Amino acid sequence: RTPPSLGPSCTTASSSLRKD
Amino acid sequence: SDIQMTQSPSSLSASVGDRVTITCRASQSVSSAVAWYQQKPGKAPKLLIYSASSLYSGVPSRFSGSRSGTDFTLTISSLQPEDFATYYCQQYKYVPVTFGQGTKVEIKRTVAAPSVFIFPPSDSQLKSGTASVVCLLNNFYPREAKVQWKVDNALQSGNSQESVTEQDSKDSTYSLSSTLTLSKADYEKHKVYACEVTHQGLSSPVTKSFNR
Amino acid sequence: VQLVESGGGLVQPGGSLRLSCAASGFNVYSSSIHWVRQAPGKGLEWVASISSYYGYTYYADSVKGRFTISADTSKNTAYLQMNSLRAEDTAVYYCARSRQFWYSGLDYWGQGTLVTVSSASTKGPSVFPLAPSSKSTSGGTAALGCLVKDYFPEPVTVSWNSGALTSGVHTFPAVLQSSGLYSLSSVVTVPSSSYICNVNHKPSNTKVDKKVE
Amino acid sequence: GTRVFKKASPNGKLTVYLGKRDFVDHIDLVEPVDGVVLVDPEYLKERRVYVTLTCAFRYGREDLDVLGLTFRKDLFVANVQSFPPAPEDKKPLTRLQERLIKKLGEHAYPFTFEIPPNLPCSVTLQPGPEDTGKACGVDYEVKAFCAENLEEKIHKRNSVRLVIRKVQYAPERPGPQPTAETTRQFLMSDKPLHLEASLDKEIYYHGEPISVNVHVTNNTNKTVKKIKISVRQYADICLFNTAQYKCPVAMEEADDTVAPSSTFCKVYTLTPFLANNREKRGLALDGKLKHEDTNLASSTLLREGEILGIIVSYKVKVKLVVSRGGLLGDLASSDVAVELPFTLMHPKPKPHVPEH
Repeated sequence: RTPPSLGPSCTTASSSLRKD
Repeated sequence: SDIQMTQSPSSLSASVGDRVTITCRASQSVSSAVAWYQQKPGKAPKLLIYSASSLYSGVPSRFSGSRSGTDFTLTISSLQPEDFATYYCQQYKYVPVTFGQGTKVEIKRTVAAPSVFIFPPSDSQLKSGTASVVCLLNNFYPREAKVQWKVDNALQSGNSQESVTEQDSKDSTYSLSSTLTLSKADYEKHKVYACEVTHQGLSSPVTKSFNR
Repeated sequence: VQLVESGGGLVQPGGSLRLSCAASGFNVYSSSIHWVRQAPGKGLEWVASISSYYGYTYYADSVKGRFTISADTSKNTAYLQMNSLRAEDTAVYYCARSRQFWYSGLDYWGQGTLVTVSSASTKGPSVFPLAPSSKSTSGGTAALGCLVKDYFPEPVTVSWNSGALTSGVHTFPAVLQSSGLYSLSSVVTVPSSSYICNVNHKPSNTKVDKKVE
Repeated sequence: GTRVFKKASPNGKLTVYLGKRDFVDHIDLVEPVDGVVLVDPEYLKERRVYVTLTCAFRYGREDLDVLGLTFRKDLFVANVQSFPPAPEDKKPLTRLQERLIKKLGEHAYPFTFEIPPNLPCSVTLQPGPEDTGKACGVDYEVKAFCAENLEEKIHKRNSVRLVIRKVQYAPERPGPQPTAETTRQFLMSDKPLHLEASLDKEIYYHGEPISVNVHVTNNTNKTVKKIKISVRQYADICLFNTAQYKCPVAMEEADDTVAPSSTFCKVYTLTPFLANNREKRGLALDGKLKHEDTNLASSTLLREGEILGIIVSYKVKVKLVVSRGGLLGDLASSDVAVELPFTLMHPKPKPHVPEH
């Protein structure tokens, strides 16, 4: 069917990487 | 709480053409929202690098910086005469934007010794009720330089000010004015006031005195 | 392409003062303005910000109930009402653009406005010279000097021999004293032949040109 | 180019990394969204992990009084299978995905999601202070989940979703300078009223003054009492049924009259900005990730070719309010108006703000 939603999950975070 | 930004080289001295860097840590993840500013005193600040790596426009390419988690570094490859000032790290992730306490770059030179003078207090100054006598360290390559005010083999009791100035442009050397200020009634009872210097260039302590 | 700062000055504590920041060179709507407070012998401290585009203002916690920040986007300036001023609250105050969209650091600033707050009258400086002596000469040259004592508002510029000597002139930073007044030494080196120092206290209009011997 | 964005499922069984959050739609080439999902094998079950990319439409329903309620009806979805590599979808990962396996090993499987053109950009409608729920408009999201198969259930803990915004920017070269002339001669006097308007440039960045040069050539008996200047956001909304609207976002009513039979030339400058438009619940904003204060909606750039979604655009209107009476009384409108279209968007940043 067609779905509902509520208010604001998880926190979005950042990691690093290889400097290639 | 608030975010603490600390630049770990409180002071630094170096030479033209070095890869020198400044480091600055944040209290918690500032997520690479950090700027770096330069500022020669009196004149206004100028912006160098934003978001820790993006160099601002009109800014020389020898500048850059680096994020390693909480620790932010400012890199400068082959420095020039233009690049001599105090340097500031800002965060702007959280609303209370903060600044480092201030990394001042010195200039490395031959360790020139401070030519230490002294001055008996003015006749017009003693006409007010208090007296001041200026010891004038002059033109020295050790910024770290100390002055021990003494009067009759006994030191100062916090009754003395100090005032270092900026390093000159082409002369490249410092200067200092430590001023011992005491009342007229306290100036004429003690016998011999004297100024003793422990700069790096001169080895033995250098003392100069006056009794008029 | 410039910000200019006005309205700084000396106010009795508890009082208030209102600073203007005349912008130009950009669009107040796509920029957003800040006030950074920087003590003389201390670091940098942001106090207030205003996005006219989004309309919000933000304050540094230590000035919530006493500082107001505003913007008259018609005349393209912005104002900082500083009410109920304390002793911590004295510094030089800078204006500063940012991008009112995607904050990329405080790019353009203006030279500042001095804000002084203490419970001390405005005091004209006492000027005393530092006469050359036998312990003022070393290596051919000598050390003439001036001592500026007990003046309360914003420090002073000193020109030697009416602005003649531009080399070996050493005008120090000023010193704050226990009495709560400013004091400042400024000296010059000249050769042992034969120099009058001239200080003009702006926020008192007191003229002084002493002579060293 | 050394910072990635991760988001893990609450139970940690699914962590999703991404290179960027905003994925630029040059009308020709749409940047692709590429990333890996790191399956903690400790917390693994033998149920395929898929990753899906949804372009949808968050609306709050009008009859249902309940607050915070949003319905998401999707428009474009893509289902990339990345549970085994066993199917024949052998695809050359990017230099982003190459570095990420180097970081996390062959427990981070890649998805290479491709965004077509002729599909809308991420655009949020401004919520009233009434509304407290998710942001309504068009928004893209990628969610990664676990289930035995696609027609199966999806537990909220066995899933994690992150919302990305597809953006656009002001092109390199500008369009022509916009200019228009609309000219009504009236019934009683044959000599005409001729309205001329121009704008200093076709491309303004957000928060920039638009200056409108107006040239009036009145040759009528009629007296132009007022001049109305409106910068006015046009919004085309395509869904199961189509609904448009023209809202204003920065205007001024100037009481410059123009006499009968007089030339008039004056330039009027006006900036749009969201502050004076907060009340306009439902006005078109740019895309919001969660809740931030997005600016006024950027124009939506179109190619040569009922195009889907929500299409913002701008035109500055110039109405002249004309004296009535004399013959038809107050029965026939006499106004003369002119609309100058222009594109209002952002510059290409060669892009988040102090948050807390």
